Amino acid sequence: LLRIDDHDFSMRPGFGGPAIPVGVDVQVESLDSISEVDMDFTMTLYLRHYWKDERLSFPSTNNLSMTFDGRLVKKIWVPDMFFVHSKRSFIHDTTTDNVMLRVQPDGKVLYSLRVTVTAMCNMDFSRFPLDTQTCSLEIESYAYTEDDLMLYWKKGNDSLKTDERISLSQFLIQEFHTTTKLAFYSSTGWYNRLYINFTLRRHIFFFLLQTYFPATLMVMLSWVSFWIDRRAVPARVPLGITTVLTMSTIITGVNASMPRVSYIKAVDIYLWVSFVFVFLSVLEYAAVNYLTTVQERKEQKDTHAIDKYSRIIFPAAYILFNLIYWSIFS
Amino acid sequence: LLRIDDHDFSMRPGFGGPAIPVGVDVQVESLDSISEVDMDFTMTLYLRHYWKDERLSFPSTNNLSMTFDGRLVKKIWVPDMFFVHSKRSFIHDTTTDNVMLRVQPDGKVLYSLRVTVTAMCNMDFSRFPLDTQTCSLEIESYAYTEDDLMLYWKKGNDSLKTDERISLSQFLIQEFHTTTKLAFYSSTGWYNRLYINFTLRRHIFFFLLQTYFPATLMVMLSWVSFWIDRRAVPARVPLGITTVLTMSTIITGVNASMPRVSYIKAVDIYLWVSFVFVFLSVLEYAAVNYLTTVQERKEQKDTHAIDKYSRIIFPAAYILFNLIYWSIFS
Amino acid sequence: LLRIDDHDFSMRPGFGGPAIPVGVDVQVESLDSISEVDMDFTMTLYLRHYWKDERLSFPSTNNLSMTFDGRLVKKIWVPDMFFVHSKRSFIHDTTTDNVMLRVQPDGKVLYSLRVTVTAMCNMDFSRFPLDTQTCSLEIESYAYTEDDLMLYWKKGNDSLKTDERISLSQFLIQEFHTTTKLAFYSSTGWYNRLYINFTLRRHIFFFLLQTYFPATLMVMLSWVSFWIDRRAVPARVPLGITTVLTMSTIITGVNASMPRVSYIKAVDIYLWVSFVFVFLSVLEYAAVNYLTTVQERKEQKDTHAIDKYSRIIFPAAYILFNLIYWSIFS
Amino acid sequence: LLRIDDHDFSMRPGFGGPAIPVGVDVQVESLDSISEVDMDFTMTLYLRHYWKDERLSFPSTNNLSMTFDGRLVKKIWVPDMFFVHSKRSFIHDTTTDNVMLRVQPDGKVLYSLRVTVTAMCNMDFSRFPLDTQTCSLEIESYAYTEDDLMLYWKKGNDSLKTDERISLSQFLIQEFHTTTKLAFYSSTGWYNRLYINFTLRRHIFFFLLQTYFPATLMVMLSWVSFWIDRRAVPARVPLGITTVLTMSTIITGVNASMPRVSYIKAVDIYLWVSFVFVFLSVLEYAAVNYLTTVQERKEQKDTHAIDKYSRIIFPAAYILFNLIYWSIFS
Amino acid sequence: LLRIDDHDFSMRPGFGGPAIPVGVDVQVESLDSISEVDMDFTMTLYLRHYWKDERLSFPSTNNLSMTFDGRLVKKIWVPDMFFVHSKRSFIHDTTTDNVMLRVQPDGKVLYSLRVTVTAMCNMDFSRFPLDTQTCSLEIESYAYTEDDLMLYWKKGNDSLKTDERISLSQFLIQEFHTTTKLAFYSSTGWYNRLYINFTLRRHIFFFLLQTYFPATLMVMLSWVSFWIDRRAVPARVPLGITTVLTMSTIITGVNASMPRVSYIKAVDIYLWVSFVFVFLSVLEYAAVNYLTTVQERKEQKDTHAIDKYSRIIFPAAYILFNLIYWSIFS
Ligand SMILES: *[C@@H]1O[C@H](CO)[C@@H](O)[C@H](O)[C@H]1NC(C)=O
Ligand SMILES: *[C@@H]1O[C@H](CO)[C@@H](O)[C@H](O)[C@H]1NC(C)=O
Ligand SMILES: *[C@@H]1O[C@H](CO)[C@@H](O)[C@H](O)[C@H]1NC(C)=O
Ligand SMILES: *[C@@H]1O[C@H](CO)[C@@H](O)[C@H](O)[C@H]1NC(C)=O
Ligand SMILES: *[C@@H]1O[C@H](CO)[C@@H](O)[C@H](O)[C@H]1NC(C)=O
Ligand SMILES: CCCCCCCC
Ligand SMILES: CCCCCCCC
Ligand SMILES: CCCCCCCC
Ligand SMILES: CCCCCCCC
Ligand SMILES: CCCCCCCC
Ligand SMILES: NCc1cc(=O)[nH]o1
Ligand SMILES: NCc1cc(=O)[nH]o1
Ligand SMILES: NCc1cc(=O)[nH]o1
Ligand SMILES: NCc1cc(=O)[nH]o1
Ligand SMILES: NCc1cc(=O)[nH]o1
Ligand SMILES: CCCCCC
Ligand SMILES: CCCCCC
Ligand SMILES: CCCCCC
Ligand SMILES: CCCCCC
Ligand SMILES: CCCCCC
Repeated sequence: LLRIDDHDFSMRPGFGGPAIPVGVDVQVESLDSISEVDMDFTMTLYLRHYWKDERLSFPSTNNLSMTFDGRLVKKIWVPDMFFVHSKRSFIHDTTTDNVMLRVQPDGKVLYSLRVTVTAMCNMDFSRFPLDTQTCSLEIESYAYTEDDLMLYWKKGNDSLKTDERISLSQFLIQEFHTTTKLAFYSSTGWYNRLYINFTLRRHIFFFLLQTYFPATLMVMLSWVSFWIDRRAVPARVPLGITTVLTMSTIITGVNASMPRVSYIKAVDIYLWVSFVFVFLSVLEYAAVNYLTTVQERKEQKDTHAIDKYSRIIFPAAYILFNLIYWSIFS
Repeated sequence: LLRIDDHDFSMRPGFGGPAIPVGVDVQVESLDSISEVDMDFTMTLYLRHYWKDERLSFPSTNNLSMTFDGRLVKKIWVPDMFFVHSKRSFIHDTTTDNVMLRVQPDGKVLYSLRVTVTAMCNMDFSRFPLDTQTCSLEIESYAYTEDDLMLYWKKGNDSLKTDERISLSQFLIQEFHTTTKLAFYSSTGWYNRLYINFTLRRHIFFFLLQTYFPATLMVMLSWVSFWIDRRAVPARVPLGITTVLTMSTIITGVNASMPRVSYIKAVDIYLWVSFVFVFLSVLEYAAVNYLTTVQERKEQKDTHAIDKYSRIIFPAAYILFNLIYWSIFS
Repeated sequence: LLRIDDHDFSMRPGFGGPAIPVGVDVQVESLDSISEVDMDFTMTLYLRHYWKDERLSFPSTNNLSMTFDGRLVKKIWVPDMFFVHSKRSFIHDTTTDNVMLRVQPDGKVLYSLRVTVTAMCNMDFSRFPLDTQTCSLEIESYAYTEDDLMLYWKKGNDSLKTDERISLSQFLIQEFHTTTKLAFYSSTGWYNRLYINFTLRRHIFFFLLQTYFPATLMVMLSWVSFWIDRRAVPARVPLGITTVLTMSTIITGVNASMPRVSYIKAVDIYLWVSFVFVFLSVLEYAAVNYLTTVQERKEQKDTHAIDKYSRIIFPAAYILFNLIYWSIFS
Repeated sequence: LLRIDDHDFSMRPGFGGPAIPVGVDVQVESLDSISEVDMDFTMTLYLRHYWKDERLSFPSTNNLSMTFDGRLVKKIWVPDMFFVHSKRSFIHDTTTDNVMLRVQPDGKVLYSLRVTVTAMCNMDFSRFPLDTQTCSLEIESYAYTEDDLMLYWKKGNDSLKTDERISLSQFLIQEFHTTTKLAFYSSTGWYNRLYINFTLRRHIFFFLLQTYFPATLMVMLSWVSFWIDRRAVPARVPLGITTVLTMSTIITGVNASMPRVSYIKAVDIYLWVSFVFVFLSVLEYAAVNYLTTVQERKEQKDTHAIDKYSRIIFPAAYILFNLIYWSIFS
Repeated sequence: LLRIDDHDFSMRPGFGGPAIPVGVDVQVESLDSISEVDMDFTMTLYLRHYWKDERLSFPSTNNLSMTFDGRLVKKIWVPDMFFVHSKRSFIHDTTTDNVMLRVQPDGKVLYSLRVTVTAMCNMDFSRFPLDTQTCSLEIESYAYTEDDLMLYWKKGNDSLKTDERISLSQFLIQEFHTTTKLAFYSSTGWYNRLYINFTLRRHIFFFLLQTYFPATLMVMLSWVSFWIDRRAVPARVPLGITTVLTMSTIITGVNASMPRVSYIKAVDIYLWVSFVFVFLSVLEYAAVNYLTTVQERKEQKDTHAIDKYSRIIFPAAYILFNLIYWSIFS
């Protein structure tokens, strides 16, 4: 039917003349996974192209598009859009190459693909786990410049669609929108680009329950030593060192759960402040015991004031620190 | 034999006319693995197709189907069914492409494949480990719409078969059934879909033995401190902090075994309630010791009632909590 | 030399007539690895085929087989045997496709391959680590039924060979033998199958040394508390709780080493019985202390009998449990 | 247009004559990851080639370069540069082979590629985590020697470009520069090589906070035992052993975080010196207790001098060690 | 130039006659990694072949070898050497197939490849970590027997070269040499083989520092209990159980670092002997306390001799065990 053998398809339509417009339509299917260590995300989507080529015109009276088996792609001219800043990608081939080709009698062509793309996304972990991340996906032509191929969205803001089943266990996805920008390369010239933007928000309940509660509980447990009688040395001494050991074990367990190795985080600040409080509580009893021993030795030849002042100083200081910490990071 | 070279197979049979019916028969072989972190399952199955094409008719007197070496698939028209919402898939090729082709003299064609499909499945972990999960697999044509290709099960409910060796170590599989639905796409039209549904149930003995028994044992061990004489401070004090440390180690060990990071679970509720009970038991002795010291100091210038009331309050409260917890989640 | 271009190889020899016998010879090279979580094993083997085809006859006077470069496989008819219940497989291609083809002047053909096959194998872990496992590998034709292709071993029991270097670090391999069975499919008919069977036995020294010795040592250490004077409360109390903590740490460490998550095992029974013994030993001293305190309070207004009876009850009970456990599982 | 079918492209231009100059231009896109265990890095870059071939000349009046669909690469002569000391590499093929081809009327050809390369890099971990690492990437022709192909940078130092988004979470990248060297092979001759060099610096805050602070805190906690009265044996004895246990747990936790298994590191020196200090502190109290017991036994038939001297010796020794350690490694 | 189309290359040179000699030259580039669990190593090397074929002769006056683009390999006869006992292998294809072809006017042909080979190697872990391992790589023809193809090293011992950058972080590589052997197969005949041998030695400092030092330190710490006064029961009792717990934690940490699961090792012997010593030290104090209590009870109605004898017995026994252990394993 088509006069494929009568023309050479190694050259774009309108070779040597003005640029050929190409439209893009995208439908996002699902998001597979997000890796924070490698800073990338995986997305599966449908890609569509629109253009006109008079060399594919065939005589017909129905004036309706006809579907071909997709094996003609290797013989006709096809746009070569590629994903920028991508690490790995492939096209599904079960049970065959997922390629759709529709040609109208007047020469309008529709081309579709189903691809999986992995792209990088820089993340900021300063406000972890309260941080908010933004990522984007870029589409650009490889060989043809702006003077030979024009790339634009088919229907503007209506060219992007999202499946209702898109969801993530640890993140909340919202605010899908599209924008365009012009890029420049030193050795080749100017190219057009297409962007797909979205915003990710992290759930806070799990991190709070797993991290902040044990530290506060351990601090309150360490606060108990201020009320036991100072004469019970074999009871006062082991409590502080056991609290230190338990805090060390908690810190060791928390670190192995989530690897970041980037910079300081608010969770580390909280944990180290709690550790410093525990250390000061441990030193306080040693100071009290030394003073009591010196006083008894001097007397030889009532509750101590240090404990009474500590019982007021420590809780107020911890409350002030909590208020400052939850006001700085909101 | 077949007049392959005398016809063009780039167009479907009955091109430009009514839709061509296609039948589907599926036999499930085995299930490989199920991942809860990525929410997907792997399945190996046999796929079969039925259709009629007069272009493949050959003269014969036996009126019986004949088998070909499968190399004719690349030359004749073949349906292009694909699996929806799939992450990765492939066709086995050992020692060759597992493709079967049978053509009857009147033009009836049988086509078979052996594929492995990985598909996503959303899971709810609110009732873990008592939760029950349901998953499904979807089959749909890619290029041809409803007006060009009709997809239906060959024998209705009898078109699905399961191997007797299908089993899972951690899950129980039951209730295989099939259903059909019609789907719509904005930019292409309507398509038919086929569904394969099954239900998964989780075994409870392992989780119970590994999680609930140690917590109850630790709570009962912490309950021992209510009977030791209050004068044995170097014996009463270390017991509570050691119980707290042991509970913390148990919680740390349990968390690393199964990662979910989705939302609150009943196991977390049980563990944190046990931790709160241990913390209250620790604080009770400190309160008793402070009251006893104050009483002795006042007297200077019998079993305490707090222990007697605690010996009754704590076990009854824990029994009530256990009854409520096992009645809410059944 | 061969008249390949003068014949059509899309049809089997003797098309439309009786079945064509095919012989199979197998030589096992090595076993790569065995996974208990996924229940599969990896094997590398040589596969050979024997059949006769008069279309490949060439005139010769030496009456000896000649070797070809293997590129003729894509042009001539080749059997399409596939491995049943396999997960993944491939053919080595370094530095080229490992294919051997030998054709005798009278038309006898030899075909060889070198493949790696991963196949599933159900395992029973009830008697772990004393369990014994059996696995098998299946070979079957895909497209041709029994009425078109007959599959049998070339020399019966002598058709299987094993390399002398086959060994496993954790398993003992023995009793290689072959057997045949006939299989049926509802939608296609009957097919022949070939089986390769072997038996695996697990080494016991490592598991014994790593698991059973620490539990017995901890039980014997907990038994020490029965001889210390009851008046040393700050020495008797911490010992039991420290033993409980050590046993909990040991149980946590053992579980992370080997994941099964299938059902109860004998190791779990042993560990939980040891834990129950430790718990009872802990409760015994609390009961003794309460009774002694009550007796002293009554007296105010010699070794206790409980310890004397426990010193006899506990070791005898543990010995009886050990005898029962090692008699049930042999 | 091009007279591809009129010439044989199995031979290089100017076959049998002088060498054909080839220019190279490289633009680095991003760095994916760096592995210290396997000592390799991953890089994604654009590769460009420049050469002249009169066989591709076509008549034109615009005197401007024209772009082809890239399918002509398989038919024309193309340089075969390969990356030396590479482990794995591939060319992206989504949605098609990322190949650009531009031919001017006079025969000048531009060829571009987009590849991902993994290359080895030896690292020195003696000064970890203060170490500084240097890596390089090598490009060399495979088949053609120096007498047949000349390789050089197109514009010298200006032939290398770097993207502004290149960054690493754990490393700082700086000082990109290029250099050339001549290599020799015994069995083939001489070849030219191209180098891309960069320097990596490691961030120190995370390692300091995670490693050095706990050790100093534990040493200072162990220093507390010098001030408690010597008569409190049940308080002095457990403190040292608990400090030893906590230090052992810290060392165990630190080792599992970062695997090197190469040689001694400064962190190990610091940790073992701290452990030795803790061990000496433990032994000091035992010596003091033995001397006090002997003195009391002799007397039967004031603060001890050992503690007074230790209170001065230990902090000064630790400060001296810290100064020496931070002066040796700067 | 070459008369490729005038000859059939499906048959080896000298078909039906004497064997055709083939030379092999190998240059090792680097070793990637060594896995002890799977018992295999990865190697990257250059492979070269030498043979003569009069069918490739071309008229020339320079009498010098000419280089071709490597695309002629698919059309001419090429040897099919394969690696025996290999698990996986591939040929690098960036930016193209790394194949070199040189043909002299008289018909001498040079063929080169760049491959990565993974091969198994049985290891003995009885003397770990003092063990020494030896591995080898095997090269053999697949289809052609000895009567059709002769395989030998081109220059004997000088046919093997090693890069100066070959190194391993955990192993020392030395003594590269080559040898040949003749192999036999029951169903095909005799074949020649080529071997590449090397020896690996393990570094001892890391294992010593990480394993043997903590055990000796813990034993010496447990030895402290022999000097404290027997009347300090709340100080003597916790020390032994805490030492046992610390030793158990150390053993748990060491095991998770290196998995072998093969047989008993010397490190396990050392650790279990240390554990037995600690257990005996724990039991000694219990025996002493029981004897002292019985003596006091008898008296009612000086240092004990057991401690005095233990202070001599234990260190001498440990020194004797150390001498025996370091003399048996040298
Ligand atoms: C389309 O969306 C873009 C980005 O979301 C926005 O800037 C623009 O105003 C929108 N256009 C209309 C017509 O609403
Ligand atoms: C077939 O099965 C479906 C779903 O299981 C059910 O709704 C339907 O009633 C069944 N049909 C018959 C005829 O039993
Ligand atoms: C061959 O082996 C099978 C299975 O091992 C056995 O049943 C059969 O008796 C053997 N045949 C002979 C002839 O020994
Ligand atoms: C170019 O850079 C190299 C290496 O960085 C340097 O040696 C050389 O001097 C530079 N050349 C010029 C002209 O600056
Ligand atoms: C070559 O090396 C082999 C093995 O290393 C050795 O046996 C042989 O003697 C050597 N030959 C010569 C001539 O040195
Ligand atoms: C159940 C979550 C508790 C979080 C407490 C946070 C205290 C700062
Ligand atoms: C052997 C399983 C014991 C489960 C106990 C559960 C108590 C709530
Ligand atoms: C060295 C192995 C000891 C195993 C002891 C088993 C006791 C039941
Ligand atoms: C917050 C980092 C503290 C580092 C202390 C280092 C002491 C040598
Ligand atoms: C720094 C290594 C110490 C090794 C001590 C070994 C004692 C047997
Ligand atoms: N992104 C387009 C392009 C062309 C090129 O040579 N490098 O990048
Ligand atoms: N699922 C069918 C289809 C066609 C298309 O363009 N997108 O999806
Ligand atoms: N195992 C043979 C076969 C054929 C088929 O259609 N399904 O299985
Ligand atoms: N690196 C070039 C080359 C050629 C060869 O045979 N070995 O290396
Ligand atoms: N290693 C050569 C060979 C040939 C065969 O059939 N099996 O092995
Ligand atoms: C940079 C914050 C460090 C806090 C140490 C207590
Ligand atoms: C949301 C449940 C929290 C329980 C804390 C004790
Ligand atoms: C089913 C066995 C449980 C044992 C608990 C002590
Ligand atoms: C080689 C340094 C060892 C240090 C041991 C304290
Ligand atoms: C086989 C050696 C065992 C050692 C147990 C102490």
